[PDB]
Amino acid sequence: GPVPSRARVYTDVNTHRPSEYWDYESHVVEWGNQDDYQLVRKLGRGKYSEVFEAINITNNEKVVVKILKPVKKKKIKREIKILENLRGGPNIITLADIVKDPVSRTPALVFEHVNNTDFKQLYQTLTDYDIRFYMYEILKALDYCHSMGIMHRDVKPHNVMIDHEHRKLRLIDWGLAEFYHPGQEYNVRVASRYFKGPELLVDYQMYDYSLDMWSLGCMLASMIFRKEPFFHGHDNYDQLVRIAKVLGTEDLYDYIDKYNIELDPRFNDILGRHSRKRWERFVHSENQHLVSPEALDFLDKLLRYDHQSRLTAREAMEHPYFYTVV
Amino acid sequence: GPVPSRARVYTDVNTHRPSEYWDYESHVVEWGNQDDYQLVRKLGRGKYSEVFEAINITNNEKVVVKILKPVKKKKIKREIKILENLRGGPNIITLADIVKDPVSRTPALVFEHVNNTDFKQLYQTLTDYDIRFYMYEILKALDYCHSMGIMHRDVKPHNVMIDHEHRKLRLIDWGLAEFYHPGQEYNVRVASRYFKGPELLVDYQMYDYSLDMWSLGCMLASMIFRKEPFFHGHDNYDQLVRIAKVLGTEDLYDYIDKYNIELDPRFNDILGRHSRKRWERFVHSENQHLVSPEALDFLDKLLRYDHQSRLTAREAMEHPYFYTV
Ligand SMILES: CCc1ccccc1-c1ccc(CNCCc2nc3cccc(C)c3[nH]2)cc1Cl
Ligand SMILES: CCc1ccccc1-c1ccc(CNCCc2nc3cccc(C)c3[nH]2)cc1Cl
Repeated sequence: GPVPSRARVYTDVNTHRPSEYWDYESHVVEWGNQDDYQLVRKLGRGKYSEVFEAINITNNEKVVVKILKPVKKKKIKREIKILENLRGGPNIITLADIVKDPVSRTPALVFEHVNNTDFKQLYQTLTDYDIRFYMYEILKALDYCHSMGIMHRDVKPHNVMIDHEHRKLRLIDWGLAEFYHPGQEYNVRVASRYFKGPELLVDYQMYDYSLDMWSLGCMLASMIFRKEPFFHGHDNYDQLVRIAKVLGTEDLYDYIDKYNIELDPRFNDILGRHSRKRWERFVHSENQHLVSPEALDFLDKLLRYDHQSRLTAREAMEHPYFYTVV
Repeated sequence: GPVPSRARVYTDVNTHRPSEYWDYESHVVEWGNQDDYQLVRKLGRGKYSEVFEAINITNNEKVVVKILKPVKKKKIKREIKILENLRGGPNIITLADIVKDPVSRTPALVFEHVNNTDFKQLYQTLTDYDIRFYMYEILKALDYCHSMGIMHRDVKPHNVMIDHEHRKLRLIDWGLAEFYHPGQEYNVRVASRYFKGPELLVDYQMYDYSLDMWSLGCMLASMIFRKEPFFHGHDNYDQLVRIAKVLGTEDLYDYIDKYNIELDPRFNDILGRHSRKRWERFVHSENQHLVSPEALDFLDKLLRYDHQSRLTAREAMEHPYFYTV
């Protein structure tokens, strides 16, 4: 069978905590009355949910309301427990209330309001500094949640809300997040296709916080290279082929051999043979103003097949790419 | 109604600053992970907090962890905003971190560590110069926080930490501190009984930074006269009577008339009639080595009913009592 693996950081943080912290199945959720909130408008379609801007009628303050499609109660309890655990952490969306509408009884989560800037227009205005600044803000959220024994497992631009005017960033949608327990075998059907780490694609279940660092590397590459998404798979098997066209097939075999991973036969006719590309090959006139030796070195240290070799969020924060940020 | 009043110094310092500075209710607090700190032992206890000795495991440095009993979230936000605004100011306790334990989720504040010398231990070995030196250190903290538009509102010896060996002083516990806005009516249920200014006791809500100068006067009187506390009230109403036994009832009526203050009927049977006492009376063989004409003149200029008449922290720093520091 496969060789076991464990996180290089925060390995035993849940092991040394009482069961109340990580046993979400035994958590008692107190559902308040949603009558204190009036829905204003739809903001997005969540992930088995719908996100709204709303007004808290008791104080005239705007809030965000996430209405959950009750597909699995265990998953709702998980997201609530994680949100309660991380409540108030740096750059984490703040859970303010848990409510149900009296007639519908639909589970709803109430959050701190975020005034989302439309980035599809300011994507061209972004500077090298802005990318370094916001990448550091995401790293503060990840080092915090990882320290709290939680893996986000769905890091992607859609789950990062930015209020550019106030330079405020929040990591949202903790619906796929899980508690990290060393040696635990997790479901690989997590994250979004373009952001899935190689561990998920080769069905290596004993992954950790490092999965979020791969996803972060995908985001960085798409931003500095203005190539969205960076690895454009058309299905989960093709996704590994898109990564192999950049990282090469030699290092992929080294990875699968290191962990004694059995490669699915579906890869047989599609994987091929690919050279390891230089990161400099992706620089062009439209993106050269966001690229630097520091940025390419940092990206190279995140986008590694081997989940154990990737920088942790704390190591990433010490990289020279961030020497110019506060 | 009562006659309005405003501070003689730093009146408009908050008016000329954006709302982000003084609007603590809109401040976003980032609660870090307390796992970076290991609690060693309990140091001190407060009315709504507990102070523990701790170690920061990431750098092996001792810190102080103040664990807050979450009675009111608005008050926690206020103390944090004020500590962030004054962070690094002279003789102000330094907020190092804001954390919560993963399982308890109890708000905790992380401060610099102070090797506190006991208040009763140094008491007998204190010189006239030591009192002048440390009073000047408190004044640096007050003139600074007042300049930053903040009233401490709980000045007392328990909130002053001193490392005598290193001649280091810190003004602590900003849990009752508030932002000064000219014309604002504040809650009078602040400070500790013995240190409450007359304005609080007569329910005059439009007070300012001068409240801290009354409290400082109470501290200096207890030190130079070796009489702890100086105004020993047994309740908030009796506290005004104890001040009246020293300052006299004539000047108390002049004060309440000047500001058109309605005196609570609870004062009717207890206030009585009292002469204005001379400060020289409180001098005795056990305290004469810490008393001087300069000290009495300075004290007389702090312990005044009229909050507008008391010396400001800046004026106090220019007093002849400090010419030797
Ligand atoms: C300069 C930041 C950056 C650096 C590097 C790579 C990507 C990005 C980046 C680029 C754009 C965004 C903004 N994404 C918004 C996501 C989002 N809007 C919503 C509106 C309504 C509802 C939801 C769920 C929403 N969800 C976030 C990020 Cl983190
Ligand atoms: C009469 C006050 C006075 C007038 C003039 C000059 C100095 C002082 C003075 C001011 C402060 C102290 C020392 N107070 C210690 C306070 C204190 N320790 C703590 C230890 C643990 C926890 C807490 C909250 C603590 N809180 C002693 C003195 Cl002598």
